[PDB]
Amino acid sequence: EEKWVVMVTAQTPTNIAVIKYWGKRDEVRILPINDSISVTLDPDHLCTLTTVAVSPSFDRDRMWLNGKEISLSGSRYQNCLREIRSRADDVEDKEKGIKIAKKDWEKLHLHIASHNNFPTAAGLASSAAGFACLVFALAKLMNVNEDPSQLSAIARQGSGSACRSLFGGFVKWNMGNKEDGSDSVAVQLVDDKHWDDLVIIIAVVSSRQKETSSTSGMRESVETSLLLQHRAKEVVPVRILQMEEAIKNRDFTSFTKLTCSDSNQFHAVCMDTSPPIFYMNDTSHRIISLVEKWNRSAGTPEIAYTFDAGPNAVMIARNRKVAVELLQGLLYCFPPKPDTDMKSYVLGDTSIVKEPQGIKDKIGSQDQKGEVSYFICSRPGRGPVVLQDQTQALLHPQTGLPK
Amino acid sequence: EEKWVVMVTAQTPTNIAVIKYWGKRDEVRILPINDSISVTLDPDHLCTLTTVAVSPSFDRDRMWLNGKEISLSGSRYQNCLREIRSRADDVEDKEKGIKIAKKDWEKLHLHIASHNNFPTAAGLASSAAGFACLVFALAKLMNVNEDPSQLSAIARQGSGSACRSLFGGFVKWNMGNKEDGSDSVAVQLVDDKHWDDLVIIIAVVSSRQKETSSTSGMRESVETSLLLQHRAKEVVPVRILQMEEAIKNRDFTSFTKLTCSDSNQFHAVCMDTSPPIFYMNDTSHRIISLVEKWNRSAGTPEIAYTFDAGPNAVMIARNRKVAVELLQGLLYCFPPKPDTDMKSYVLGDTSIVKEPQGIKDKIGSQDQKGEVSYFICSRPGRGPVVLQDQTQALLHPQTGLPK
Ligand SMILES: C[C@@](O)(CCOP(=O)(O)OP(=O)(O)O)CC(=O)O
Ligand SMILES: C[C@@](O)(CCOP(=O)(O)OP(=O)(O)O)CC(=O)O
Repeated sequence: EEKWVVMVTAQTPTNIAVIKYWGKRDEVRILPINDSISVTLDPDHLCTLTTVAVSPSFDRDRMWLNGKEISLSGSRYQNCLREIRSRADDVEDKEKGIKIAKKDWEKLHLHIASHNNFPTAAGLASSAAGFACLVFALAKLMNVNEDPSQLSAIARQGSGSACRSLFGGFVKWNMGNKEDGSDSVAVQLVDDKHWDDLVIIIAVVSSRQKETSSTSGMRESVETSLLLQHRAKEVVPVRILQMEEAIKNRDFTSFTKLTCSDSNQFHAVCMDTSPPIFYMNDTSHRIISLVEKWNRSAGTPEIAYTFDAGPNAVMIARNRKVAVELLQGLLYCFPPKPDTDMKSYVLGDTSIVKEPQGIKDKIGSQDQKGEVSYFICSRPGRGPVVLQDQTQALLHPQTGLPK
Repeated sequence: EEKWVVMVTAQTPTNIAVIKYWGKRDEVRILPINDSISVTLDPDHLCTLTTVAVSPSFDRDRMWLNGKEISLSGSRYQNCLREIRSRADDVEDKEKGIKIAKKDWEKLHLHIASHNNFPTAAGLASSAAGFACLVFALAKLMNVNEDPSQLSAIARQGSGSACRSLFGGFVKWNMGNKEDGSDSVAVQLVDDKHWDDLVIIIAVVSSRQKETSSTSGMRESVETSLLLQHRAKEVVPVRILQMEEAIKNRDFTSFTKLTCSDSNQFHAVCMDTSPPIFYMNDTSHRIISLVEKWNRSAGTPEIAYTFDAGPNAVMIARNRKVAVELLQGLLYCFPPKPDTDMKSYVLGDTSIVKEPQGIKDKIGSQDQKGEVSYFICSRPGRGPVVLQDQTQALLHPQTGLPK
């Protein structure tokens, strides 16, 4: 048998919902009970990088995540692979003498290696950027003839939030109304330049509490929370329309009202679940109080917050001057562990990190030390991209096994 | 002018809602948006003791709470005084030569002194037992001809939860539907003997966070929480009927499902408020996790929890053997501050306090020290009573001023 190896490497950003996805109506096709809207983040310290490879000499589909092999046996990987394979087409690399016929893909096995630049015990959705990257890279590999919105639908079957990482900027996942899920897809609302002033600051919060997974948790809520249905039918459709308008016109005050309140309502549904799900901790509450105080002592709002399925705070600053104030604010309230290199305790961006009483005004009181593990600054970012520089591939170009 | 002094002293227990009151439809008459149901606790370490006095020589209405004079100027005191005075009748103490004509009450001023046996910075509703006691004692003083249910309605105007402390046992506050509030009253569901097996354990949790008041908080929720209306119209009416049946038939499993879930849903509405209200802290969550684990590792439920407008946990044990296990459980997970007299760290009851691996089974892991300030054990209790023993009066029988 032949031993050529075709591979593709892609880099895919993560995203952060400002109007939240919580609860499915279909556990197999992954269709949600409401729309959601998110912001794609800049790749640095947040993206997932993935290399996919096909060879007639691979005996098995196999996958590696951050160095360790893992199972593709599960339904989420099995459904993406199946859907993308079924759309594979003729490929031909003439320089290398390789012709793959459409039918060949029914038997060619795949090797996938993937790397998450978010620290793994830090707590950010690895799944979102990850299934989006897999789908996007495989779609290049197999010459699938489909736009990002249709590819959205495949990524969605690996993880619901993954479908929103196929575009940059601000992205809407439409819940769709067809049974087959074909219209449950993401679409870009605006690109990453429309609102380039926003700066994002993630507080990765210390906690050893292991968090109920988003998939199980939201299933539990659909099954036991008597408030979720009312959220889904009567609250979120309206919030979707207001958030669209707020993004269109960069109304940061409307954007702040919506983001904070939809995050809080999502955590309210989690508390109304039986047994209750507690994703925020006392540090989380302390960050919200800081943000709400800071905004009251500045009249018009300067900072929004949102929280996913954990205590990590995501803060969104109206612009860079706010970001610089806030970052000194946050360092006062969340001083580090003793002997801590500030190069390690505040990742991202560079210019803002390199940069005071009038701030003590807006925050008030200092906290105990080390409630925060570290901060990450970022920005709205573009969508996924292919990497042509093979130095960045994670599979060996000849063995098809992890470097 | 004359200088006789007529006084009455009464002792009134506090109560604990298992189906929660949260939100008014009338801020003046204090009418709620849903029914509520509570359990009256045994008086020890929980009651409020009040002495009321009238004399022609008092120039002013005045009141003392735990030693300190306070203002009666506010609407809550002004509305109770006004309502009870308007129902005053002819009084006559023949031994002392005192005749009070109905009309005299329009001019006689009152002295009130009151004492809360809950520590004041501990965090229990002083208001509930307090306005109930005031109304109950004044109703005796002024010879009002009204049953506890009608007196309920007056206490309600001092504090909504106060109306439920006019009966022992399990008590329902009916939301009523008349504009004048006359049918918004409490009624006893069963007395304190019907379910005498229940043991109650209150964890008074350490926290310096000052809590948003119940009155302001629930106003904020009515104004900003989009889930509250659905709770009030569609969740609670059904829970009221199930909780009635569960109390009637001492179904502790149904009672546990309802109590935990209605407490959690109340805190969910608080989180859905803008700005959010956080009454539970990380200690609170740790107690819920202990209770949920303990119940799973015992099959049928043995312990219910509920939380009011603060982090204090109220636990309700199916019976005394459970209570004794749990209390050793709680001491393992919440060890005291160093050098702490266990006579001070666990109040109440006596027999159960005086009373182990097989329990390590049900709780798991130990916590840091001093997360709990102290525990209080109690039981379902009777309603308010008059004290005839003048040694217990808080006003001096001749000056009408605080001892
Ligand atoms: C709380 C959220 O982050 C939900 C994340 O859900 P997942 O995308 O992880 O769930 P599955 O579809 O089961 O894979 C809010 C959001 O991203 O919208
Ligand atoms: C959370 C609760 O304890 C509400 C207490 O409310 P208050 O009775 O204190 O409020 P006001 O009527 O304004 O005086 C739940 C309950 O007791 O039902």
